[PDB]
Amino acid sequence: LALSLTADQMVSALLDAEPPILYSESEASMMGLLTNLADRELVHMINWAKRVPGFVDLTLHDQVHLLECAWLEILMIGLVWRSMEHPVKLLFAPNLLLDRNQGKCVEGMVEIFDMLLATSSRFRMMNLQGEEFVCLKSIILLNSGVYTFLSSTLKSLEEKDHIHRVLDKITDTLIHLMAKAGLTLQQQHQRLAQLLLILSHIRHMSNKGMEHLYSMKCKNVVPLYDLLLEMLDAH
Amino acid sequence: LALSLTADQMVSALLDAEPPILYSESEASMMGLLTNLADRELVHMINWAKRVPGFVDLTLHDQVHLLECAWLEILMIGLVWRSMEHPVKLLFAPNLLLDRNQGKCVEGMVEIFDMLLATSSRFRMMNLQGEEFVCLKSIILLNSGVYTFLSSTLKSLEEKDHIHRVLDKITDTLIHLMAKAGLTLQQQHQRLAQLLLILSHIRHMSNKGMEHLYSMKCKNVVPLYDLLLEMLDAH
Amino acid sequence: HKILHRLLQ
Amino acid sequence: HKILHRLLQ
Ligand SMILES: O=c1c(-c2ccc(O)cc2)coc2cc(O)cc(O)c12
Ligand SMILES: O=c1c(-c2ccc(O)cc2)coc2cc(O)cc(O)c12
Repeated sequence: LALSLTADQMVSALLDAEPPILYSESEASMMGLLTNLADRELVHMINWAKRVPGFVDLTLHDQVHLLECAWLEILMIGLVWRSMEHPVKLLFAPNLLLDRNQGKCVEGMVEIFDMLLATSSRFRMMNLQGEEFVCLKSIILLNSGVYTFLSSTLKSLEEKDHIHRVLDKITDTLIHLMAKAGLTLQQQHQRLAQLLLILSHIRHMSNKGMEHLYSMKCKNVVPLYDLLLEMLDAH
Repeated sequence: LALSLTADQMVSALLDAEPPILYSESEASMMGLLTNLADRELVHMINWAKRVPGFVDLTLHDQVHLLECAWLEILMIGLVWRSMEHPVKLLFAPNLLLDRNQGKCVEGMVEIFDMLLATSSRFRMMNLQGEEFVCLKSIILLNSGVYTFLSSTLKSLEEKDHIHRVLDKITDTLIHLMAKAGLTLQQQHQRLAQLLLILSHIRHMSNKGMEHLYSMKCKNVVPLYDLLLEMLDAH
Repeated sequence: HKILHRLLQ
Repeated sequence: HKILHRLLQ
């Protein structure tokens, strides 16, 4: 039961469940590169989700729902995290470091690349730590689709309450980390807020990215990658 | 300078700047009712924004940007707030209390009505207070469009830093309120997080609502309300 | 944007 | 949804 984990047991576990590092393998060519990478990452995201404290306590239907609702936001936060140390660049994969102008290969892509670069620059100046990063990524998984759960079932309501309590623990964990980092109580509250407010920006970029992917899909410029198509369809 | 305000001076000021209560005056008819109300509310939202500590310190261009980015999310959070005391209903105006099924008058609207009802139910169970509500609404105004500010100008960068500091104050204000409410330090951190995570849901509903409004606009079922059309266009 | 600009000024 | 369902199981 995730509710028993201590702050350190929570973080250490999240850090150990991190997905493995993957390498990537015109407008269509660009879209192919990104969608191919996302499809492959999704397989590992599913394995990772299973290890997020509390995720497997949910019904299979609810696990599916959370992943359908947060997948792109999770790929994106991982991307801004990797891109931290590379000012002005987006590190999609160790062998795929793209500059802002690279986004011009695709109509409407520079816009989202700019938002991604902005968030990365933001995490950099804030000096986001990996312990914090993994907590944020888990929060996204749990928070995104919880309010879209059915409200017409006692079991669904209990599922929502369970997720909310696990989310509370992750909150204590984040506070704990900032505490030992030497932050005052005021700095802790402020930093926790800044981080959670960024999650709001990520949800926005994800929504914009999704609309972009669907529009390209419609232009038939998206390869038939079955899992990616499944996740896209869920939106 | 908003940075000088104390927690109580912050809240009292926000509470005094609340917009006045407005009354509302087939698929087209339904869309007309909501868009007409939103257009009228936007006029008062602009007046309200001017009174949000720190908003007027920004360049006119940045004020415009924040409002263009957060307007629908602000109308929506005000709507869930008003609907708190009315389980299963949405109180658009004192004379416009709509049930869930009313959303079936418009293709794709019940979906967003359900998300709105869910958030309202959420704020209810959490027993959200008006002092907290006004802080959240101000955070939305300041946070939504700040990361979309240009990054290609020293002045823009300073504008972003200023907004971030004002946002920090609002964070201290929220903590302060929960403190005197008798909440432990742990309950304070947890509640602050729950509230900020809800803002993420609101951004999602707003994005969905915007796509819905544009699609209807395209079906030529949206009256020519100039200000609403201006704000919609900005997206 | 003209109405918004006007009202803000 | 079938692939997601399979991988999760
Ligand atoms: O950023 C992405 C990604 C992506 C790929 C791997 C990652 O780790 C993160 C995002 C995938 O498909 C897209 C598809 C789009 O149409 C636009 C985008 O910005 C993206
Ligand atoms: O909810 C709204 C509102 C609205 C109106 C007044 C409020 O206070 C809040 C939201 C306006 O236009 C829409 C237009 C839409 O297409 C769908 C919607 O859900 C809405």
